[PDB]
Amino acid sequence: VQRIYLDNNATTRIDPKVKEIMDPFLRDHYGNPSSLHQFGTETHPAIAEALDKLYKGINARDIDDVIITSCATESNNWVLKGVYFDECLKKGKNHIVTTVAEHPAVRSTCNFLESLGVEVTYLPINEHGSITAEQVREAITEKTALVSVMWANNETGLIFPIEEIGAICKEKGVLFHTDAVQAIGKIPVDVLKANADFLSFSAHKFHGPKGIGGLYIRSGVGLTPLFHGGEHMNGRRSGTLNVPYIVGMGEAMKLAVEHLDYEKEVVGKLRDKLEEALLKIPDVMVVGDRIHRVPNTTLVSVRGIEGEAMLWDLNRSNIAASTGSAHTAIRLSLSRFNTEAEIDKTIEVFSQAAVR
Amino acid sequence: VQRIYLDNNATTRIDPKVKEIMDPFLRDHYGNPSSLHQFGTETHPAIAEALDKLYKGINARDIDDVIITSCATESNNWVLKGVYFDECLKKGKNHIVTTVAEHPAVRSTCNFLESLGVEVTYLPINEHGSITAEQVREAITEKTALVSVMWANNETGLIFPIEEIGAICKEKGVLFHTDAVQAIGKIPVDVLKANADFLSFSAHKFHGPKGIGGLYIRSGVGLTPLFHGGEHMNGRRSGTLNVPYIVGMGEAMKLAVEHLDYEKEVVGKLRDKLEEALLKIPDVMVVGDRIHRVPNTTLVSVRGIEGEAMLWDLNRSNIAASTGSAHTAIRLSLSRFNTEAEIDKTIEVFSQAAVR
Ligand SMILES: Cc1ncc(COP(=O)(O)O)c(/C=N/[C@H](C(=O)O)C(C)(C)S)c1O
Ligand SMILES: Cc1ncc(COP(=O)(O)O)c(/C=N/[C@H](C(=O)O)C(C)(C)S)c1O
Ligand SMILES: [Cl-]
Ligand SMILES: [Cl-]
Repeated sequence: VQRIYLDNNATTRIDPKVKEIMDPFLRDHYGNPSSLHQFGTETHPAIAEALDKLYKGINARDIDDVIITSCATESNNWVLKGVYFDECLKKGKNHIVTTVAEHPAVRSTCNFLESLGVEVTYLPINEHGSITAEQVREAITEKTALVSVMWANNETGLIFPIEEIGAICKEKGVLFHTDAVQAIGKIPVDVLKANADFLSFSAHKFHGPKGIGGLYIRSGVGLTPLFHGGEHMNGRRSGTLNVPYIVGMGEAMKLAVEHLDYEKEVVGKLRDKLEEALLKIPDVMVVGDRIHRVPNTTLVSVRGIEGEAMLWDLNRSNIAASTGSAHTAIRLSLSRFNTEAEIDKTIEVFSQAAVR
Repeated sequence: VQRIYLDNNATTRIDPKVKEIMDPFLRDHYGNPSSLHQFGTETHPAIAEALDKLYKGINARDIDDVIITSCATESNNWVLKGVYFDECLKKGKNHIVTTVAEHPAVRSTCNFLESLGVEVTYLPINEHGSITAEQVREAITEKTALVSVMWANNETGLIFPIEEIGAICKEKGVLFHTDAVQAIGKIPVDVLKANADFLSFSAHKFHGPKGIGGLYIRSGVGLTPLFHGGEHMNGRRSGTLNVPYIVGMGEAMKLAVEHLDYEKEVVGKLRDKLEEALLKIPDVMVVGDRIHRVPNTTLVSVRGIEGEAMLWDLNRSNIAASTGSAHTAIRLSLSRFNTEAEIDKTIEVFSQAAVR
């Protein structure tokens, strides 16, 4: 069998250099970074270079934290539950603004915050398929604790106006969090440009293992731990370090940014080649704006064919894709690993499956 | 160089069968278990057998959860913060009882719960080096939400009276949590015998990777998520599955129990061989009871030599050990991998370092 992988917004294959760089921490360099003996101290240099690559990747500065969590889900839960006690209960600012595009755990966590009496404004998504920065302006009551807006949407591919929201946030003096999880590797990420207080990512969406992610925290800005115990990550997230994954995510991050041009030049081009052809066949439209999108994603609907049905069929010809809602549409999410071969084939296999 | 590893209460070497069983999930079986296509569905059987081994290892029953977390630290934070909203705020039972032996994150989390007005009784540790079940009895105000007692202590090796506390808890109708993290692999664990509502473990203390652990939850008993998003682990802990680690921890668990006799027969014997000799040289006593201890741990003090100083020196001769308080003492924590060779050598190297 020869399968075609087109589900990268949902997870990605660990890069071989990533797989390789981790291996020695699964073999012989197994000690606890916290221990003082040689087995501990050995791990130090490689953790440090890993972390370096992480800050380097998002343009964090030496005085900021990028804390290693066990996934973006953890990161996001930690921001929202954190600013709840720090700013909603204690500073009394009982409002958080966010969007409806936000992945479940963000929405879901907010939901639970309402259950404890938080006022949460869930910004509606427009016909262009986006949010506009001006919308965010409109919703910041000065008793607002936090704005949270995803950097790009995992369905549409659609990049939101993050740098602008950073401004609005700076100006209005409110805390800014962006879930960047579908931006890393797809387009450049600059926390500095973003006036982000808080930024989230998950390793597995840029060719690292599943089971690790990060939260960037701006220097000075504070966030009551979601994992108390305070023994690791300057006390901000206790619990023993996942050395292998950290070292991996480091490399993953590094490589992800190095391929940033290739993502735009080649992967985006492969996305347009796929999207062109598909769009040509009868009553098949792309959901949302086609202009401000991460390079690798396209979300198509075929009038009359349920998306769940299209996916089932595609699976049978060994092509892996997912569903985004619009009823439901097909989510085709490329990586640096797809070639034109696989694209051509996909267009063939799509079309034939369509008419049936 | 030929190094001797004696720090297993602080982390352990990933077993080669563990390392091996994971490898294909880092190579080619990389899909998201949640996806519906083949890349997702492939992972299913191996996750299932992994989970099987986990329940099998702690004697959980089909109707209980064993939820995959990203470490015991996560597990413990989740129990304590969970029962806080479920039983302290909502059912109004504003008391949690626990011990002073409990690892940091447990104590530390409780600490934060006091900051929100929880009444927490931190049971003192006796001269025998333990807790007595009767102590727990004494402290259960009927407005008590939870008792939390570690199964064995990570310093002394000392097993606490867990089955008895299970009784006391059942009788008094209060919620029971045991942090078992230093029991798995060292002695048999039975959640059933323990009338445990909640049980914690971390993979890396029994030859799995760091970065994964579990929380056992009894059927019916509920626990507001610490990771909202509700997409995974019957909604109880959202966030994408760390397939490799799960599959690994599975094997790790399996093997850990299979070696349970060998732990008692051989590793305990190696511990006594080491402990005997060390104890013989001038003014060196073992901290706490020597009788109800996990087989692999010994915690010695040498009057007049600081422990931190002994460790430094030992490190130089490529022997890795840690410190437990008593001022401070030496924590020597064996695994199934140590041989008599390494033990004899340790006694030599210890003694010589002592006189200096
Ligand atoms: C923007 C964004 N943020 C966080 C996540 C979750 O990553 P993780 O589950 O590994 O912590 C995701 C994962 N998204 C999956 C998807 O694209 O299908 C999910 C929405 C099912 S979690 C995401 O898209
Ligand atoms: C009983 C017990 N429970 C949980 C932990 C923490 O495991 P983890 O950091 O991997 O989540 C530990 C880890 N103990 C380390 C030790 O033995 O030195 C620690 C106390 C530094 S965290 C533990 O002993
Ligand atoms: Cl919290
Ligand atoms: Cl919570």
